[PDB]
Parts: sequence; structure tokens; C-alpha cells
Amino acid sequence: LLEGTMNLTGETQSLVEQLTMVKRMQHIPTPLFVLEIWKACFVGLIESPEGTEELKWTAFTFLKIPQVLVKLKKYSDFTEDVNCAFEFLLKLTPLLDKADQRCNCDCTNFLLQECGKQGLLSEASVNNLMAKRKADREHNIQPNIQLILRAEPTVTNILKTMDADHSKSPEGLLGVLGHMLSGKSLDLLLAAAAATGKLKSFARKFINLNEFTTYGSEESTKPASVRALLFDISFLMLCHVAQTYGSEVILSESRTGAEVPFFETWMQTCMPEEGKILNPDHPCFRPDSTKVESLVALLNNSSEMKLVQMKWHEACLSISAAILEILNAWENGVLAFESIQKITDNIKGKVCSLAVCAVAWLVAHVRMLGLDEREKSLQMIRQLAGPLFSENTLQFYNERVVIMNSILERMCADVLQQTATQIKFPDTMPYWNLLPPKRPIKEVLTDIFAKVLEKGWVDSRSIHIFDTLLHMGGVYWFCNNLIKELLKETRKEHTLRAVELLYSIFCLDMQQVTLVLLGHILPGLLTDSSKWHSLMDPPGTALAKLAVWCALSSYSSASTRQKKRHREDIEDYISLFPLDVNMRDPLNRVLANLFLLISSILGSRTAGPHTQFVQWFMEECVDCLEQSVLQFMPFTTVSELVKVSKVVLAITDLSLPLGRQVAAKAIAAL
Amino acid sequence: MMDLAYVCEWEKWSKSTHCPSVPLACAWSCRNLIAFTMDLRSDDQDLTRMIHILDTEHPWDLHSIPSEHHEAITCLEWDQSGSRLLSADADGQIKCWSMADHLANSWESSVGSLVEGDPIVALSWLHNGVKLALHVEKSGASSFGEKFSRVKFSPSLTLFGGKPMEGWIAVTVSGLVTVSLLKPSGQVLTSTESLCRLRGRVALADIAFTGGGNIVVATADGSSASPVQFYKVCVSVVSEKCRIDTEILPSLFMRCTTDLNRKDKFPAITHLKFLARDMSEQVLLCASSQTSSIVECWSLRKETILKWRILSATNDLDRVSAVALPKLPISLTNTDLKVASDTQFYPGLGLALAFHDGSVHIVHRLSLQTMAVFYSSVHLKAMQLSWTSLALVGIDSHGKLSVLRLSPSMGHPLEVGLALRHLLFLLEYCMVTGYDWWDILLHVQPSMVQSLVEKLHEEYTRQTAALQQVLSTRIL
Amino acid sequence: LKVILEKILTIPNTVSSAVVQQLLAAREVIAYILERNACLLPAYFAVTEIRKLYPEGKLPHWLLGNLVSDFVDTFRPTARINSICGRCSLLPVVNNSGAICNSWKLDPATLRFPLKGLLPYDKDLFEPQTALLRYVLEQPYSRDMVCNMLGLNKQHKQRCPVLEDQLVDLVVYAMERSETEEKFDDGGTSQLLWQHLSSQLIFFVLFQFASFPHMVLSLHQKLAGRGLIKGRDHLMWVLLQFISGSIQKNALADFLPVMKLFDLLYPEKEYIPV
Amino acid sequence: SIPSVLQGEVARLDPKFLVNLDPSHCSNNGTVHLICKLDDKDLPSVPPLELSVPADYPAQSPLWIDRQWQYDANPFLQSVHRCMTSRLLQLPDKHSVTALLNTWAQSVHQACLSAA
Repeated sequence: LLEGTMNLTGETQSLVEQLTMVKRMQHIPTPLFVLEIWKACFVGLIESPEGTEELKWTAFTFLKIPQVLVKLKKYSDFTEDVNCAFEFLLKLTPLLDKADQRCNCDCTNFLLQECGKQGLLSEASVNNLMAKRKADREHNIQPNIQLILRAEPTVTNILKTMDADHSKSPEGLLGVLGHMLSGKSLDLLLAAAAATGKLKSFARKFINLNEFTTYGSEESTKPASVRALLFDISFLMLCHVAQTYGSEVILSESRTGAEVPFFETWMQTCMPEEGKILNPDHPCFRPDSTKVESLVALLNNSSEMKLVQMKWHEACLSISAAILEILNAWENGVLAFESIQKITDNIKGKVCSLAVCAVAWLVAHVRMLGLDEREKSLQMIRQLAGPLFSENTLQFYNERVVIMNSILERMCADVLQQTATQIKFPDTMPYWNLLPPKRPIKEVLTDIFAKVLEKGWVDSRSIHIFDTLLHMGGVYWFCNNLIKELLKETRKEHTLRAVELLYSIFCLDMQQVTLVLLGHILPGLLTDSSKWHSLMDPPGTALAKLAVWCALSSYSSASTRQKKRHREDIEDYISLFPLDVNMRDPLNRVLANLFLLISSILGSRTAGPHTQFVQWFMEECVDCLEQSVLQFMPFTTVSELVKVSKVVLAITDLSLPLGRQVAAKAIAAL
Repeated sequence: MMDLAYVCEWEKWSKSTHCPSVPLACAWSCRNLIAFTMDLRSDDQDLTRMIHILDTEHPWDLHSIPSEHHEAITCLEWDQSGSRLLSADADGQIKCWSMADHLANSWESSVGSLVEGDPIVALSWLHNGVKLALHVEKSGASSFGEKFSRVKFSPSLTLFGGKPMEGWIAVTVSGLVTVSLLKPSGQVLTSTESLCRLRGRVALADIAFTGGGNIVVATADGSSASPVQFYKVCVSVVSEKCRIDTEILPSLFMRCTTDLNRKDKFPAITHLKFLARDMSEQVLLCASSQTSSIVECWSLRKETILKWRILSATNDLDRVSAVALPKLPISLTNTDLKVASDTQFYPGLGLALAFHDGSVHIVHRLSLQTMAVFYSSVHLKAMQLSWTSLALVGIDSHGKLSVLRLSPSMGHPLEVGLALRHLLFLLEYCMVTGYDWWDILLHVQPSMVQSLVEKLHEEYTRQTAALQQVLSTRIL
Repeated sequence: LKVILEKILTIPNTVSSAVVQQLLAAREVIAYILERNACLLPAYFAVTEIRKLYPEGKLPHWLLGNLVSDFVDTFRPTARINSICGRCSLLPVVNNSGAICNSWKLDPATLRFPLKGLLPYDKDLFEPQTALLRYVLEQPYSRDMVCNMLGLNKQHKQRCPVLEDQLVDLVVYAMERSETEEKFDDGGTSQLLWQHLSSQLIFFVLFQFASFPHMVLSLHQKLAGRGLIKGRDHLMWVLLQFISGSIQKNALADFLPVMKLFDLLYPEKEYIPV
Repeated sequence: SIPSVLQGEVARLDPKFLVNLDPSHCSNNGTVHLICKLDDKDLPSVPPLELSVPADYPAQSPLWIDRQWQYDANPFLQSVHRCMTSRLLQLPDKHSVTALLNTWAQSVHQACLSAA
């Protein structure tokens, strides 16, 4: 559910390796694995709210997981396991009925046909299961499932034939862009591309077409209007892609030479996203001084009419300083309101991208400005985004103004929340500003953890709240509070399920949380003279299992927000771990320190619950490994464990050249 | 002559193992009292959660207060008169420690405030509203009122006349602020509020006061690529609690990132300070990378109506680990700079900086220029200066404490008369106030004791028949 | 088994380990006793004696270890057989005919369902059941029902505290409700609610199942800083019923905190118009 | 660690014995474990007869860890063992380790004399 919620665009190799790693960590039968996967997919589909999220979830659960199963087949007998898991899943009639009635179609038949296409299930078994499902069920608008399954080949065809620009025919380009500009077509194409994992080339191709079309050439009025429409539609699609599927896909991250696209620079320096705040006085916002004067003269004279060749990129860079000049003069009081109305009508008349860039710059400037002076700009901002402008449209205005309204909503709601203002641009953002404004975060964290523990499964809204809480509070606070909440359980099943849920909760960013844990929380709980009173048997065993799971999972080697978070902050790990292979990776240092501490505790005097805890740690460390984190383990603990009381030796020896004789000596003296 | 006075260390405190590093705090009171905490991790956690009280006259004996705190202590603050200590850590638990039976070796607390789960990043006492200005030009004016002039700031939260009200204000990790006020009795009134609707990480915070009874709070995320927000706060007690009114002030952006030559360096902000408390028109920023660091100063002077500009920026610095500010209230007027430059009188023009080496630097206040460099022959994590700025205390990354002698001349030779005038002018400041003079005695030479005594004797005389009546015990 | 467990409990929670191997003999004896294969004794006796020693929520000794804990987990299935599904959300219809069924009774001490045996039951059966009696109290003519399900006999003074706490919670909930809108309807199911609330309270406090000064102090504590002042006149009407009901029976002091309450609930300096 | 009494008593034993620390088991504690070897020209070889010394050795007595299978399968060795049991039942309370070692030597000698 966590993978399907956030990072639906990620490579399936990471998901496959994580699933196999989880399967190896705790012994899971294959039919139970597949049944759990299918049940998780369906329950995630059902709870999705109406909108683009339902389309994304349907695309994910009906396109992406067949490749995961195919890769499981390739890496790994599996066929009868899949059939057995399916016959388990077919017993659940109410869940299937709710999923069927939500999507207005028999989704089980489509899923069976899709998995049969991949060859996972045999034809006779497919027919028998279809007959069983129809018997169980016996007790004009096309559904989105068929739309996705029939439009993914359309996505492939469009990606294939667009490279040649349809034999350089602009009219056909307008026709095909208008065809995909109809109801929900863009969202279906984007979801199919994301599920198929081919959106990168799609964005690359649109960026190349935009770079070709911005400069343009000499044309008469009709082809010039064609060029302007191409530029506007490409800009709208790129902006929608940026605001819907993050900032990672459009950016190339691999570009040779100084001929970088201008849209990439605008993306990096001009659009306010959830993780970036712009500087209005950045050097990129001060290109020149004559181009902006030409642009403001054109704006205040009449309709531009010069769009045959206009240098769209330089003009777009110029609206920032232009609108700066108009707003400064307007605040000076030398310009009337009707002049501003005429300027906004000129901006919103023919080309709509200029309004978008002006609104973005206005938001960036307003963010820095003080409370008593911000109200002046918002009225002209909402005038820029007022009702639809008629008697000036070329064609294809409906979805254009819809996508513009959505883009400006997702760009301006952040500042609209700060003040008491509402513009009502007419949901597209159900997960936004969820936590209460005044109460402390510990209360909501504990309440949500208790609710998740009681229910037995994690919801997507809870995932988003956990993500924002982790962003606000920090890794140490989050882990310490969650572990402190863990140690209040007196029942073995409750703490077992708590650890099982907490592993997936910590799977948000495994490296940082395991580093913080193994470097700060376990040594602190193990060294203090008054803390092992809470290290009793059920919570101690559960915490030891969680710790060893996290340690070896991180040794075996997940969000943009956490990516910027751990790229933001540095930490001198050499000073943190003086330490009495590489010795530069912090995981190696912290694990060596932990092993030194565990050896010292085991060999110490006046043993109590902590020695039982370290015995459990060693026991589950031996149990979990296939043969590997025991390379850093000291050689004395081999004899120490025998002293404190076989297979718990040979696996731990690691067959070192010193290991052979130390193991022989240890096992000989039993 | 920048020198080392004495190094104090404790046996068995060192040789810690499996101890992650933890930040420390230090506090110097009006009397020569030091309150701090040190990283020990020696066979018990509580040794890292104890308050160490030291008296400079007897460094060898130290007092330990076993504070009942559950997390690492963040900040320590003294009162305007050094009779109470404010301590705060993560997970709330703000405590007010009071002196027991008027003994400095016994402390007990009965007043506190608590917010659950939110670590406190900023904490400060309320303002009383009295400050002075010192003029070095009029050091021979032969008049106490002429030398130390009243500045007449206004106090905050005045009730029933001109008597201020006492209390404290704290800022948590999130956009949350708490205010506590103390009744003349044991009653305490507490309230909490949210800064603004924009709730995000506040890694660094600072608090200052302004004339008129307003509080300026500065918040920094710490990413070096986001603006530093400023807010204004007013506290009013409407008959049952202290309500807080907050509004937004213009922000700024970091420098050394638009240079377009090498901007990837210095990716994190590590220190945000106010140049002086009750002086909210200057803000010091210190950013650092894994190797180098940069320190800059900004001001809100009038040329939007209010804008932040750049004053100075050092060439290149190593990793910054500790910064300390002066406490002497210099008048800072134009006519005083020339007479404080021709005469070697630098008691309030220095900012103290420490690095990850054994190097300690004294840098000029208005323009960031180095004037004094000290090498220890390890690095300093927490440090403080004095009211007269004649000495600084420092805590290294070990069990050692250091006290360093700072001289006004800073190596420049001077005649006897100028030194005598400097010493008597500094002593008269402690004469007017109730502060001690141990750091002043650290620098007096044995040869010129008689001249100082006699000249102070005639300084005692020829007063306007009232100063002599209340300064006999102090003059003796 | 009882004596061996009680003797092992006397060992300190932290002891040396040079002797623990000499101390594990008691663990071996208990391991032999708690084995369900050799059938030394029925397992029901072993689990009930362990639960008699260790109530729920208390951790076992650090020397016994998992050996005890896993044992009670093996009695998890049987406890599921003797549990009614959805017990917490069952609600009856209140009548004055009497003849109470035994299925609706509650624990007078802590408001819990009487459970048969010491089996490791479900978690939801160990929290107080505040919803059932909250619903029962809210209904009109629910006078004998409450005393019957709480075990009260209305012939002997008892001074039951949880009843006072529930009454205070009901009054503050009614105050919040009267604070909510009171504008859509002139009545708004308020005046009858206040009359019933007031009427039932007069009955509970007259038989001395609750204490007046304690209730007033508790109400002041609950309303301290809550800022719910829109229907304070009704609460003052209820307090008038309080004081005028039994002024002659008791002393003046029993009414001392009302003064603080009047001041708190009425922060004003200007005159109140008629 | 090792108390001074044990070190002194080991320093002041007859050179027939070369007792030393047990390679196995715990060390540097109140309870120590020793393994014994007998080197007497007039006596044969016997099992090591290891001992355990509790904490605060004065004013108490040590105990001998019996190993029945080691002394079995030979009439000579089990005769030694039964004489050993008899002598240790004849030893009084508060005895030392040197007395037990001398008892071991004398029991071996008596068994050898009885055999031949």
C-alpha cells in the first residue's frame, strides 16, 4: 500500500527486491504472499477517493503488479501457488462485491484475463476460476478499467509516431493534441505512462517539441496561430506533469553541454512546489532592461499581433520584470484601475502561459512581503485568474481554462491558506493541510499510532500524516516516541503486530532511521542503570527482532521530501563514534560500536535483563541470516556465548582464517 | 596581552565509551557564578543531566544539582539579578530554580511550565526596562551621572504603575510559543499560541525586545535556501490570562549563494544570533559546510519600507563551533569611536569565535575584522564572556574548563596613566551597579596598586552629598 | 505451584549471574509442571493460579521469562468462545417495570462487565463502559434502572464516586450542547433537557449517593479555562434547585464554593441589565 | 579477581601439585574454577579432580564436582572413588583445599596399597 500510494513511478526492481527481502526475512508461504498482495491492492483501490487518484490506483493495480509477478517468476512451481492464492481470494465475496460495485464492472474477469495474458495462470485454471466467480456472482459508460487497458496501446502508438512530428504536419499535430485534450484523456495517458514506466521519454519528447517550437520561424497568420497554440498546449502539458507526478521526471538529471532547455531552468527557478520557496531577487529574474520595456509597450499598446515571431522564451523571462514595473507604478498611484483591467485582459486574451508565469512571480514576491502590504497584490492576482475570457478564443478553450485553473489552484493555495482569502477558481488535493493547527504533534502521533494498532492495517491518509510528522519533527524524535509507545504493551500478539507495522512505517527512509536507532536509542537503553526495567521478555524480544530486521535490511541496501531532507543536513560521524573494510560508511562504524558494546555487556559482571536481551539479539541474528552483518563481530564473543550458553557458533565464525582455529578451540571445550 | 589564566579539569570524568556527542550550554551570572552542563556518560545517564555550579574564587569545589530532566538540556538563562536560573530541555519541562536559605550550595525548584512532546529551541526572561550607556570620552568628567547616562527604554507588561512584571517566553521546535507570568504570590499564569498559519520546521530561533514593549522572534529552517522569517509579538493580560498578538515582518535571504561561481558550498545554517539583546536592528548569521564556514551581519536600517542589507563578510573561515557576544552597553555613537580607537579601549567592540581547531578569534563588531588570535597548545563547544569582557570561560570537547585573560590593550604598549584611567573607569561601572570585579582584579598589576587605591580615594570624595552615603561599604 | 511461584517472586529484580545457573532449578521444576503433554494437572488450574498471582497489565518476573507468558497465550482461543460479539455497543430500551436482567449489570467499583473466570479476555472488555450508563442516564424516567445496574439499594448511604463523576460529565456535556447554537429552534431540546437533568440530580443528591461540595469543586475544575459561557443561566437555575432544596438540613459551608463559581462563570465589571 | 588467600595457599603447597586456572568456565570473579594434576613418582595417574572455589573462601568450605563416569569401568578407579567418598564424608567442616588435595593423594596411595 505504501509503494502504491506515493512512488508509483519508481522502478519495479526496487519493489521486487524489497518484496523478496521481506519474504526471506520472515518465512512466508507463496500462496499467502500472493493473496496478501491481491487483498492489499483491492483494499487500496476501494478506499481511494473520487478523482485522479482513483484512476492512478486502478492503473497501478491493473498494470504494474503483473510485471512484479513476472519478475518473481523469473527470479524464482509458482503457477499452482498462484492458483491456490486465487482460490483463497475468491472466497471473500463481500470485498469482491464492493470492489465490483465501485468500478461498475466485473473487475475479477479483467484481472484474470490480464494475468492470463502474462502467462502466470494456465488456460484451464483460468476458465475454471472464471466459472467459479460467475457462479458466486450469480448469488453504456465505459468503466475506467477497460479505458486504461485499451488506451495503453494508444499511449505506445502516440509515443512511437510523435518523434517524426507526423511528417512535419502542424495541422495533424493540432488535431491529435485536441483529441487528447478531451475529457480525462490526458490523465488516462499520464497514468498509463506512469504505470508502464515510460513517462520519462514522454516528457523528454514534449520538451524537445517545445524547444523546437518556441523559437519558430516566419509564418502567416494561420500558421502563426498554429505555432502559438502548439507552444501554449505544450507548456500546459509540461506544467500539469510537473504539478502531478513530481519534479523528478521532467528534470533530465543527465545533460551534456550548455544547451540546457529553458523550461528546465524555469522549472528549477520559477515554480513554487511543496518543497521549494523562491527568491524574487534571484539573478534569473533580471535578464535585461530593454526587452522588458518592449514587452510592456506591447502590452499597453494593443493586442500583441506580433506572435508570428516573438521569442517566447525571452518574453516569458521578461513578464516578471514587466509586471514588477506595472505593480510598482500602480502602487505609486499614477495608474488607474481600468488600465490594469486592460492589461489583464490583454494577458488573458490569446496566450495563457503569460498569466501563469505572472501569477507565479506574484506569489513568489508576495511570500516575502509583509502583512499590511500583501492585500494590494491579491486583487490584481485574482483579476488575472477571474472568469473565462470570451470573444478572443481561437479554439479549444474548455480544457485549456480547466487545466489553467487547476495549475493556478495548486500553485496559489499555499499562499491563499496564509491569509483569509477565497477566490473560488471554478478537489484535486484531498491530502493537503491535515494536521490540527494548534495542538501539539505528540498527541496526534500517539492517537494515530493507537488507531493503526487497533485496526491492524495502515491507511494512506495515515501514511501522509506520518510523512508530514516525520518531516516536521525529525528522525530521532519520531523513532524515540514510537519506540517509547511500543514499550507499553504487556501482550505478545499486540507487540508482535506493533513491530510488524512499525517496520513498514520505518520503511519510509530506512538508512537514516536505522542509523539513528542503532547509534542513539539502543545504546542509551542498554547503558543506563535504570532503563532495563522496561526491557522485559515480550517487548524485549519484539524490539530485538525489529532491530535486527532493520540492521540487516539496511546493510543489504524512499521519497523526494526525505531525499532533500538528508541532502540538507550533514553530520560528522567520525567524532560521534571514536571507535576506541572502508571505515567511512557510518553504518559500518555504528554496527562495529554496537558489537563492541554487546560484547562488553555480555562479558560484564552483575548480569540482568540486558544480557537476556543481547542473547535474544544474537539468537535472532543467527536465525535470520541465510548463511551478513557478523563480519564486524569480535572474536571473543564466540567463547563468551558458549560461557553464558553448536549452530550458533559455525554461522557466527564466518570462516575467518583466525576463525577456523578460534571455532575449533571454542567448540572443542564445551 | 591575551593570556590563559587557569585550566580546570576533573579526574575520572574522561575515558567515556559508546558516547554520542551532545550539545552543551553555559551561563555566567552577575556575580562570578558559572552554571553549565558537561558530557560525561560515565556509568550513569544522570551525570549528563546535572547542573554544575562553579564559583570562580574557589574553582576546585563544584556543586552538582541533580535535575529531574528526561532529555538533554537545551538552554540555561540567568535572571537580571543572579538569584534564579531558568533551565529547559526537550519534551517541555521548563523549571525555575530558586536559592535555598540564601545558600549558593543548595537549590530547589517549585515553579515550572510544561508542553508535552515539543522540544524548546528558544527561551528568555522578560525585560525590566533599565539600561545604561557608557562614554569613554567623558572618563575624566568627575561626575558619575555624566559618565554613565540613562537611556530610558520602556518596560514590558507594566501593571499598577511603573513596576514591571516578571516571567518568561519560549519558542518550541514547531511554530509554537508559550508565555508564562509570575504573580507577586506563588501564582503562575501560562498560555500558548501558534506563530502563523505556515507551520514548518523551526530549527533555529532567537528572541529580542524593542522599545515600546514588543518582542521580535526570528525563525530559521536551516536549509540555507529558505528565507528567515521575522514576527512581532505583543503580550497583554486581559484580566485572566496572557493573550498574545502576533504579526508578520519582512524577511531576508542568505548571501554567498548568488555568487554564481561556487554556490554548492555552505549548504546549511548553523548559527542565528541577535547582535545584542534589546537591539533588534542587527542580526548575525553563520553558515557552514563540512569543511568551511561563513559569517555575515545584516541590519534593518531605513533607506518596501523596511529592507535587510549586508554589512560585512569574512574572507574564509574554518568550521564554526562556538560564538559569544559582548555584554557591555557601549554608546556606539560616532563621537565615541575615534576616542575609543586612539586610546586602547576595546571592551565592547569584540565578538568571540571558536573553530574546530585550537584557535580562538576576537573579531571587530561593526566590520568583521580579526584583531586577536589565540592558540591552545581539541576544540571548544560552549563559551561565554563577562560584563566587563575582561575574560571568557570555555568548555572543550573534554572534561576541561578554561578561563582566558583578555586585555583592553591587546598587546599594544601603553603608559601607566592610560591604564589607570581605564581601570578606574571600569571599576566605577561596578561601583554604580551591584556587579563584582574579579575579572577586573585579574588584570591589575602589583606595581600600580597604591596609585589606584589613592586615586579611587579622591574619586570617592567630592560627590554631591548623597553618593557617599550609599557607597561607603563598597568603597571600603 | 503457588508456593514455588511466590518464593521465586522474592528474588531481587537485579542479581548476579555467577549464581543464576544455580537459580534456574526452580525454572526447570516449573517447566515440568506447566507441560501439557505429561498431564500432571489440568491446564485450567495452572493458568488460573498464574492469573491469580499476575493480573493483566503486570509483567512477569525476569527469571521466569517467556515460559509463563506464552502459556497464557495458549488460552487465547477458549476466551474467544465465551465472548459475545459486539458486547460494548448493545443498548437496551429503558422502562420502569423493573425485573432487571442480569446481563446489564456493571461493576460498582470501576464500571466493568462481570467476567466469569480469570481467562485472558479481549482488551475491549477491560476498559470502563462509559457509553452504556451515559445513554441510560440521558433517558427520562431512568431512576431505578441506574441504581439496579450499579447495585445500589437506596436504603443505606453509600456515596458512590463514579456516579458523581458521570453526573459532572453529563452536566458539562449539556452545557457544551447549550453553548453550541441555541438559535435554530427556540426550544432546541434544551429546556426539557435541563428540567430532566435537574430533576434526576435532585433525586441522586437527596439520597446522598453524591456529595454537593465535591460536585461543585469538580464542576469548577472542569469548566476552569474551557470558556463555554452561553447557557450559564440554566446552570445557575440548577444550582438554585440545589440550594433551595435542602437549605434547612445542612450548614452554610456546604455552599461556600458557589461564590467562586459565580465569579468565574460571570466575569464582568459593568451592571447586568434587567 | 583472584583473592590473596588462594594465591598464598597455592604458593605454599607441596610441589606434588601444579594446580592452575581452568581454561573453561568464568574467571575474575568471587567463584573460581581450578583443575588439578598429580605428579608423584610413587603413584599412578588419576582423573584431574577439578574444584570450584566460592566467594569469601575463608570461614567456608569448597565443594568437589563429582564425575562418576570418569572413575568407572575399572576396579582400581572405582575403588579410588569409594575411598574418596568415604574420606570426604570423614572430613570435618570449614576445611581447606590443601587438606582435600592431601586426602586425594593419600586415598590414591591407600587404594594402590590395597590393590597390591
